[PDB]
Amino acid sequence: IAEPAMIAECKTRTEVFEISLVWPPCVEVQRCSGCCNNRNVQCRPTQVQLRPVQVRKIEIVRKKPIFKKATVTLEDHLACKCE
Amino acid sequence: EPAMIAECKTRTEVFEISRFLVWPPCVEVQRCSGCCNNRNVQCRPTQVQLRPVQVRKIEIVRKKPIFKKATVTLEDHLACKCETVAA
Repeated sequence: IAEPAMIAECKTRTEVFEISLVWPPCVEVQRCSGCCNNRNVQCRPTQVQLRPVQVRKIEIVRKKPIFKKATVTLEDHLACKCE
Repeated sequence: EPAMIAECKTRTEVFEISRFLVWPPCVEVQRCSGCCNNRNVQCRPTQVQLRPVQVRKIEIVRKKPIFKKATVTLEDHLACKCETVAA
């Protein structure tokens, strides 16, 4: 029936990041997720990256439907390591 | 091409284990994440599956460590469909 547990080996995993209405709200971005043996050892990033994304910047202000377009830079995580 | 939405489906996540070191400190389980069109349309599970797993509950005793076996029970998310929710 029950199988043994397997460590969440530490690598790049997909995460859903909501932006701070927009469209697209949230967006998919990489991030180190995972565990290290010696509990004191910690799993963190060894190379990050920047990818700016264009965003529809809707502007529903004073009875003025006047949307815009912003740019929001994302932080990806290209390759992690426990340390 | 600018930013596009994160389809609402299921992507794996790591989930920490809460008790006495308990190896594995954390397993990957599958969870429902993503977005929708309205502010009150949420990416929610449509079927979950309840899977048990074995963990070694290491307790150090007197001058020696024991390797107690134990079954935590995880919850996998198998489906997902943007749902209607006053929210």
